[PDB]
Amino acid sequence: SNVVLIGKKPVMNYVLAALTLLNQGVSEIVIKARGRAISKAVDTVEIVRNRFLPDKIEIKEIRVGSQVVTSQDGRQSRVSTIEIAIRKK
Amino acid sequence: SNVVLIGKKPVMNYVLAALTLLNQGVSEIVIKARGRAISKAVDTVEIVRNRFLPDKIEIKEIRVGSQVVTSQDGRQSRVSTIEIAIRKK
Repeated sequence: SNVVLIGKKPVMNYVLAALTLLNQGVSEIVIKARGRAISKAVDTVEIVRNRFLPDKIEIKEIRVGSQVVTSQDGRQSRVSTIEIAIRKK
Repeated sequence: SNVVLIGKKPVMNYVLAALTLLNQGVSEIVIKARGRAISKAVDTVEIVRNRFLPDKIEIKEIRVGSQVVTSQDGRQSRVSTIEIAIRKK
């Protein structure tokens, strides 16, 4: 996989899921999120690179975008998305 | 000024400020946010380019980081940071 999808749980869950992949071979992982979760996704990246693997992880690419969404009543809208690819320095 | 700082006000506020600079002449503007605002920052950029300024705006750069916050009781904590640079293509 190599992808950590940010959801509703507390940050820790995701930084751990992230560290697990890294500290398990995979040298590049991607943190993905949408809507308000975008902040946690960034938090996750920072916590990982700063509090657990200082100077051992770099950000390869960040990508933001928009995803179309359809509600129960059929109306459309968009939610922002983010994709942060990080790897072992 | 060229910088649009995301605060607690509704998105449209910042989108308007951003579109102003762009329509007002400025070639490249920078949207900044910290913590929970990060989402809104990405939202502001997406709403500004897609929708409003069709195929004319490009994301030149996205920077992510952390900043310390001593605040009260000097316990100190860290907050996530995001910076998005966009310009007319």
